[PDB]
Amino acid sequence: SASGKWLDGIRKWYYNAAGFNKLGLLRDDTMYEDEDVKEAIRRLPDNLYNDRMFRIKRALDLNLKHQILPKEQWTKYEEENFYLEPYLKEVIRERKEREEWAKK
Amino acid sequence: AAVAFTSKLYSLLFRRTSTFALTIVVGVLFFERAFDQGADAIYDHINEGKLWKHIK
Amino acid sequence: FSICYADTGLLGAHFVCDRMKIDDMMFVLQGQWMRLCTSATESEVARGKNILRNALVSHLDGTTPVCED
Amino acid sequence: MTRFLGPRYRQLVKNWIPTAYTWGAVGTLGLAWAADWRLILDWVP
Amino acid sequence: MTRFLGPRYRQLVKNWIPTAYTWGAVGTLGLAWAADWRLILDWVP
Amino acid sequence: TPMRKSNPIMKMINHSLIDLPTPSNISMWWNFGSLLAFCLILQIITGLFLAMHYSPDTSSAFSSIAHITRDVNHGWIIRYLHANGASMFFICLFLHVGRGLYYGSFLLLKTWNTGIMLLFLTMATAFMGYVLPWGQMSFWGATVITNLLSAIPYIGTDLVQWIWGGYSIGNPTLSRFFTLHFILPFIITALTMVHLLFLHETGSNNPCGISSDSDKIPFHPYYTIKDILGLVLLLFILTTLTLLSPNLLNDPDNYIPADPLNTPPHIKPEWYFLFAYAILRSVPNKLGGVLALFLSILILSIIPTLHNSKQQSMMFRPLSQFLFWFLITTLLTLTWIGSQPVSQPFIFIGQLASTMYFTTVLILMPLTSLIENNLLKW
Ligand SMILES: CCCCCCCCCCCCCCCCCC(=O)OC[C@H](COP(=O)([O-])OCC(O)COP(=O)([O-])OC[C@@H](COC(=O)CCCCCCCCCCCCCCCCC)OC(=O)CCCCCCCCCCCCCCCCC)OC(=O)CCCCCCCCCCCCCCCCC
Ligand SMILES: CCCCCCCCCCCCCCCCCC(=O)OC[C@H](COP(=O)([O-])OCC[N+](C)(C)C)OC(=O)CCCCCCCCCCCCCCCCC
Ligand SMILES: CCCCCCCCCCCCCCCCCC(=O)OC[C@H](COP(=O)([O-])OCC[N+](C)(C)C)OC(=O)CCCCCCCCCCCCCCCCC
Ligand SMILES: CCCCCCCC/C=C/CCCCCCCC(=O)OC[C@H](COP(=O)(O)OCCN)OC(=O)CCCCCCC/C=C/CCCCCCCC
Ligand SMILES: CCCCCCCC/C=C/CCCCCCCC(=O)OC[C@H](COP(=O)(O)OCCN)OC(=O)CCCCCCC/C=C/CCCCCCCC
Ligand code: HEM
Ligand code: HEM
Ligand SMILES: O=C1C(=C2CCC(c3ccc(Cl)cc3)CC2)C(O)=C(O)c2ccccc21
Ligand SMILES: O=C1C(O)=C([C@H]2CC[C@H](c3ccc(Cl)cc3)CC2)C(=O)c2ccccc21
Repeated sequence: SASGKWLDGIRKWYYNAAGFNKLGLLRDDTMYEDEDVKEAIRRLPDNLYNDRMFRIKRALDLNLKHQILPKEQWTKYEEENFYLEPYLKEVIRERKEREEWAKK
Repeated sequence: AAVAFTSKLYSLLFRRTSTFALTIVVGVLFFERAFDQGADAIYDHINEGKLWKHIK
Repeated sequence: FSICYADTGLLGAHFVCDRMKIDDMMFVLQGQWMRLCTSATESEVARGKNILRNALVSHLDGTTPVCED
Repeated sequence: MTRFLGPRYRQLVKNWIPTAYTWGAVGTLGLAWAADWRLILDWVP
Repeated sequence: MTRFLGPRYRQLVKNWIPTAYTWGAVGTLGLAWAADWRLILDWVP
Repeated sequence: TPMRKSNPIMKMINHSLIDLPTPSNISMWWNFGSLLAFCLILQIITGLFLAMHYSPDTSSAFSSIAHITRDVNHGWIIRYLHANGASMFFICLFLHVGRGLYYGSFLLLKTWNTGIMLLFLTMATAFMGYVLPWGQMSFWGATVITNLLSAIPYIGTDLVQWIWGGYSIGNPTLSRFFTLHFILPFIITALTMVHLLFLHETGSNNPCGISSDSDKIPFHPYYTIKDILGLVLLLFILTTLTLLSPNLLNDPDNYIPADPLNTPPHIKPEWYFLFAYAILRSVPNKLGGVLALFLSILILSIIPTLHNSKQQSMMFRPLSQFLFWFLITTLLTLTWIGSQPVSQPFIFIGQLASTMYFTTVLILMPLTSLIENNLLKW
């Protein structure tokens, strides 16, 4: 039903309003590094880790220079990669399992 | 080649830190007096006729 | 090292360090430079001249280095 | 001490004499300028 | 939280109840003795 | 090793402000802590001088200040500097708090809690200085603030009479105000050192809310010169306030000495307090009013607990930003209401502003954070 197109519409609006794409950043780059997120980052393979580090340094440099990327290079909503989500879900499952053991 | 003003200024005065410091104290001695005199002149001039120094 | 060209050159130093000891080493090197610029003395200069003499005469041993020179 | 009697120390002191009297000039003029010390400042044109 | 609902936590709380009410007695009597609180101290023979 | 690292005192200085790793990208909002420290130092110096001419006695306090401002050489400007420095101190304090609310730096729990302690201490100090001239406003301010403890149900009135040292406000209370106002700033100093000790274990947050360990620069020379620039600007503003327009923030009713038999018709505290006053004015019940007064500040301690967002900073969170600025306008509204008589329009407006302040901190922000999370699909 149409409701899918409608919700995706508002979601795209919110994404462009947030503006981390103007700095060349992915969504999974912008998470705060709590305990689980750090453990998920530990699990990444080397290529993803290095790409993430450079992207973040580049955003920091731009922010230092009160500037943004050219529009041609902004991250687009329809071709983004949630590279960290899978690892995070596993980390959280493991912690939940341990908790559940601890109450018996 | 071109003995230029700021280069002479660097080589004579600013190259050595002690002499830089000496230059600074010497400049402040004279700046203070010149600056005071100018300010007092302007002030006195803005409100002639109303200060008791001259009414005296 | 000194590396000479026709109208210019490079005059400096090169080193290898453990990652936790780069700062100290830079400090030591630049301190020696400042020392020579401000405080040199005759006794060390004499030693350096003798080292330089020995190098010059040691290099020119055998035909190849001489031809090259 | 008795250690610091010798040629190198004489040479080393001679190396720093000029800087020493320049810092002396700096300190003297600064003191005078700071305390409006007329004994010295009355001779400045 | 929702984590601390379960058997072990019930057992663990039961383990510490007595010490808890003993420290409560200590604090109450001390407060009263320290502030000469007549409301409690008038009942002490 | 260099001497920079040869020795505990020197090595602590070095880890503090020479070789400390700072973020490259922090903005002007991070200059206000150093300005706070500067202000504390200024206040202590000018206070130690004033102290040597002031009289903590109700029969000469007023006239001792007259003596300071008329006969002591340049005493007038020392007075002016003290009074205006307090105002600058609170300006910087408010801006300093607001930064941390916006950029999510409350997640440094120890630093945040020590900050709340410092806020409380500074307010106490400022108020106990405000009553020393013993003018007509000073007297009634004292009276109200010392009657506040009557609201404690079982022991309150006795606490009031034990702080007064008598049946009423009087000579024995002024010396207490002066001793406490003398000692508090130094406790503030010590706690500031603890505050920074806690900070340097983690390092500074930054505008983007993401980890900056890939782009750290040393504190010296960059932030040394940056903070020096900030200080120069603060001094320009302070001088213009001291010499060009000294009466801008001044209150005429404190140039009339104290009269225990008459309260003036129109009452108004110092500006950095108006908002609390408004809050206190808004509850038709004594105990409830005082409780609200204190909760208005104590509520900062549970902001870390109500945090739902995946991201730390508001830089990338627009709905959040909208609410933030609405909160700031509520506080402006309370400040404006505090200035007005206790009459019906302002009564009603103040009550709405108060309910919206607590509402916003406790309910609206948490819920907007959840909506935001859902819009980004996590
Ligand atoms: C008789 C008394 C005389 C007094 C004389 C006083 C003279 C003072 C001179 C001061 C000179 C300062 C120079 C500083 C240089 C520093 C350089 C630097 O690095 O700066 C970085 C710093 C910014 O830092 P940053 O790293 O970018 O980080 C900041 C943000 O994070 C960045 O985030 P962002 O990028 O998202 O933000 C972008 C944008 C964000 O934009 C917005 O948010 C939107 C704004 C829209 C505004 C639209 C117009 C207004 C609203 C209209 C709306 C419509 C109304 C409709 C009504 C309808 C009604 C029916 O913000 C800006 O760009 C802001 C720039 C402007 C800053 C202005 C600062 C004002 C200072 C005032 C001082 C007052 C006290 C003086 C002493 C008084 C003593 C009595 O500042 C600048 O870059 C600007 C420098 C230049 C500032 C000049 C200020 C001059 C002020 C003169 C005041 C004179 C009048 C005084 C009156 C007093 C009354 C009592
Ligand atoms: C006890 C009371 C009386 C004391 C009187 C004091 C007399 C001496 C005053 C000397 C003033 C000038 C000293 C300059 C030294 C510069 C050294 C340096 O590193 O400079 C380069 C540095 C760095 O420069 P740079 O890094 O751009 O490059 C320098 C490189 N060279 C040297 C090769 C050019 O510059 C500075 O940042 C120096 C800032 C100095 C600020 C001094 C403020 C004035 C304080 C003293 C005056 C007020 C006294 C009030 C007394 C009141 C009494 C009643
Ligand atoms: C806010 C004002 C009012 C406050 C009132 C306070 C009320 C509570 C007072 C309690 C006093 C007794 C506490 C004993 C705790 C002993 C714990 C412990 O480790 O003991 C073993 C330790 C070590 O013993 P040990 O090592 O030899 O062996 C212990 C081993 N077990 C336990 C197995 C036997 O003994 C001590 O060294 C304890 C010293 C305690 C000193 C307390 C001094 C009195 C201070 C409070 C009274 C004064 C209040 C003034 C108020 C004025 C108001 C106007
Ligand atoms: C009589 C009128 C007043 C006269 C005043 C004259 C003095 C004027 C001001 C002079 C300021 C000082 C300039 C020279 C400082 C030299 C410091 C020095 O040599 O020490 C550097 C070296 C640096 O350490 P490292 O990093 O380990 O070095 C390794 C290098 N590879 O040593 C140090 O650590 C610093 C030591 C500092 C010593 C400072 C001594 C100051 C003496 C001041 C005397 C003032 C007298 C005033 C008299 C007033 C009338 C009674
Ligand atoms: C003598 C009388 C004094 C009266 C009181 C004075 C203090 C109160 C002053 C209130 C007005 C302050 C206005 C400050 C300028 C606002 C400029 C502005 O909107 O800029 C927005 C711009 C947007 O940038 P980013 O989101 O980071 O992204 C950009 C990079 N791509 O900057 C910001 O949003 C930064 C906001 C930082 C916090 C500002 C806080 C201002 C108010 C603080 C004090 C308020 C009272 C106390 C609040 C806390 C109470 C518990
Ligand atoms: C006398 C009062 C205070 C002084 C002197 C002081 C001093 C400082 C200084 C110098 C810094 C260094 C970083 C910066 O300038 O931003 C700092 C950081 C900080 N202050 Fe304080 N402060 C005071 C009050 C407060 C208050 C009232 C709060 C909060 C309610 C607070 C919370 C913080 C936090 C969270 C940081 C670190 C935040 C970050 O780095 O992102 N401080 N403070
Ligand atoms: C955070 C530090 C301080 C703050 C916020 C502060 C604040 C104030 C304020 C607001 C006043 C009243 C101003 C007026 O009536 O016009 C005052 C007065 C006074 N303060 Fe300070 N003060 C501080 C530090 C000190 C210190 C350390 C002393 C040490 C003795 C001191 C001594 C005095 C004296 C003697 C007065 C009365 C003189 C007068 O009213 O002009 N102050 N203070
Ligand atoms: O200004 C400081 C700062 C400090 C600098 C030195 C200041 C200071 C104040 C008074 C004296 Cl007598 C000496 C130094 C205190 C604040 C400090 O510790 C930080 O960690 C920091 C981080 C980011 C941006 C600015 C800062
Ligand atoms: O009626 C008041 C009044 O209510 C206060 C109030 C303002 C808020 C103060 C306050 C107390 C605690 C905190 Cl955390 C903040 C502010 C307490 C005194 C005054 O300051 C005042 C001054 C002069 C005359 C009358 C009055």
